[PDB]
Amino acid sequence: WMLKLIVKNGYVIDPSQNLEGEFDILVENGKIKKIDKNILVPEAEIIDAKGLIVCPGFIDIHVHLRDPGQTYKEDIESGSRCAVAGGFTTIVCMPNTNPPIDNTTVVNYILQKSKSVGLCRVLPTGTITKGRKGKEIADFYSLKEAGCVAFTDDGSPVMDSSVMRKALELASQLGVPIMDHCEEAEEIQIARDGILAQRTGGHVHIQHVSTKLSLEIIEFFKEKGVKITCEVNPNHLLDRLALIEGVKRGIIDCFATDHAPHQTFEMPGIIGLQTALPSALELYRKGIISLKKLIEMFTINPARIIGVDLGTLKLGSPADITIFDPNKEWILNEETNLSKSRNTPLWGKVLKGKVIYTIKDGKMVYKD
Ligand SMILES: [Zn+2]
Repeated sequence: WMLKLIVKNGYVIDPSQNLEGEFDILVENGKIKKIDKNILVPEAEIIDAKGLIVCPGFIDIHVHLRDPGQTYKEDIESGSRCAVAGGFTTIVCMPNTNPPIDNTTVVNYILQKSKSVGLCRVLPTGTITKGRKGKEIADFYSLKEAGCVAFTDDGSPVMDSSVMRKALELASQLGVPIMDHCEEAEEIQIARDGILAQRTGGHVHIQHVSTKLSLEIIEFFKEKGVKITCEVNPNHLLDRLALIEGVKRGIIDCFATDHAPHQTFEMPGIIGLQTALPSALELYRKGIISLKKLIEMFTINPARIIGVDLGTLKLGSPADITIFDPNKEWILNEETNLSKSRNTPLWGKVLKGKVIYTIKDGKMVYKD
């Protein structure tokens, strides 16, 4: 027990604050006390981050932890392990559990398991409808009391478009976002949500986008000031061409893995938490985005979507810090796979860029 951590000698990047440079970080009592050149204080753990990139803990707003219900595919513990090894200090879990996250009991189980694992923050989402069934609007006042940070029906989508409408109405008084899509229909669903979003004032977040029209559609509503955001999974990216384009223009707000543990295979998609970064770094290596923007899409933008004050290194914030070497080579296989599943096309490829430390509330929760 010392209360004090110094991360010396790394390149700090904090897009939230426009901060970039060779700084040291003083961490004190869970929280960030100082950023400055050349720091030394008695009574502190030093971490030599020379050569490495130091930035806010990544946040991922789209993960399937499969818990309860399908914990052979994955569960809160192995999911949290994946997460911290991939530089994530907060993951948002989706409600297509069994039983589904539609009552406080399940919320409360998920928070409890979470505190016991100890590794990263898990924030619950609630379903939009009771039992995700499609008919009745769920109890938002109480699920948000209990700790839910978004509502979604993940893998049934509200076709009944006046349900979706009530969802956005209530979402907007409670100040939480509605998430949609997963599994010309895509474009029509996105335009419906945008239209419905502007009328209601509610924030809609689009979870899958696959075509140039959809991006243009979202981009249209965004310039009209509609509160509509979207994500792309960076393991996807290797018109798939226009997705790369929309990351460029800044139309896609954040990366989110849509970590999707499967045991049989033969939409369904793929595990992702441990490979997101080397993935996203490929775009940086081919010059599609800078390092600032790539960190932006893992930190502050996702933070802003689910409205939590994370993803910064503001003096005060919780010391949620990721430290990575963008140049280190490693291979996802049995040796290094921390997921209970195995389902990603990246298995056995050489990936480039590995997280070296993950710090949450000032405690080390992962070390290489
Ligand atoms: Zn999903």
